[PDB]
Amino acid sequence: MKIFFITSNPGKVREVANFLGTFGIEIVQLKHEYPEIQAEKLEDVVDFGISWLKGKVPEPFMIEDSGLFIESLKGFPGVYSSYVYRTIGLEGILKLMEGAEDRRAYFKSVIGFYIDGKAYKFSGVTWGRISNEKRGTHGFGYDPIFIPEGSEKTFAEMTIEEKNALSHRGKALKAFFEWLKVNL
Amino acid sequence: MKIFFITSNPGKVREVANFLGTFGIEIVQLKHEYPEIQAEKLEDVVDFGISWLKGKVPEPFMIEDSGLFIESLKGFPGVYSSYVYRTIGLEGILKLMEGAEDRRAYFKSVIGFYIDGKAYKFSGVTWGRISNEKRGTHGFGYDPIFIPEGSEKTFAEMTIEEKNALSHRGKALKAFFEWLKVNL
Ligand SMILES: [Mn+2]
Ligand SMILES: [Mn+2]
Repeated sequence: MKIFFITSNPGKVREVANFLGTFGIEIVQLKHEYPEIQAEKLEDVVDFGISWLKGKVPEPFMIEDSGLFIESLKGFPGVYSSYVYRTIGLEGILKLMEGAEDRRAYFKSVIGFYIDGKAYKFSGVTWGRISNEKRGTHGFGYDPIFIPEGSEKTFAEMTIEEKNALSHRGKALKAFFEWLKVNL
Repeated sequence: MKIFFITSNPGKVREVANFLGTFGIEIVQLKHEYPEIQAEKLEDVVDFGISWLKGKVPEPFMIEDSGLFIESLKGFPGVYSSYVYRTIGLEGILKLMEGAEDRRAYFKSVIGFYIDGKAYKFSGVTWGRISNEKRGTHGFGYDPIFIPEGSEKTFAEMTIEEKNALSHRGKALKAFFEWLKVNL
């Protein structure tokens, strides 16, 4: 089936099309701007985004929101991971964490799917630590400094397949797929 | 005249009621949640906020949005100053600016006013530098580490009167007042 993915993030599109492609699902990206509200949880951003988008883009469609929540920084940058990456970047994060006892953190992803007048959400979380130096060229954003608990490579040192297997977005996708299998 | 100020920030209410009180204008705070969109300019946040609020709160009303834009950090934290203050705080800023050549930065404030079916905006900007240590107990947020160009005190070391005289919010208020005098 064909699902329109409303996003302007090339990275997210690669990981998503790739994962869902495996199961014969066609993902077509469509850059259509929508408002992402300031909120404490990604879920609120997804809900509002889908509410605003319905009727303005082709169906069925999906959108995603994700972020890196760092414990020592009280969940920061979290929901505003994108903005923070663009302004202070990885350097900005590493500097904020120089001599940080615990570099524990988690990545969260929320997928909103709209179809037949109804919206559904799927999420996945993955903990890890912030490396001390960048590493890798794959992925995007904070992938170069995030080591998912259960390995020694950063998201950036993994292939799309290797990432979707441990990543937060990988779990949201698995969850979202399970749902599709049972409803469509 | 009576103007309802939709906000949950005690600080902003004090500076605003105080300034406008001087001219015989009654400011009544009303905590009513509204969506603040993620955007590059405060003006966009104000526009969307007023659009959503009209019809849900008493008129006439105003809302404000403001932020600290630090040059060395590419305008960060800017629009998300509130969130950043709550998570990494002043310490987080100072750490990001240790050994920063230029500590130049500016505070911006945007006031949205709705009345008779129409919305109007007023803004004010004020440059300065980020001090090396906190200072003062007045004000709120980043006031303890911001020294407005043209003095040696931080916003926190000033009284409400002294702040409204140099502050970014003080200018938005003057602008907003000039407008009132000419229209009402
Ligand atoms: Mn987002
Ligand atoms: Mn705001």
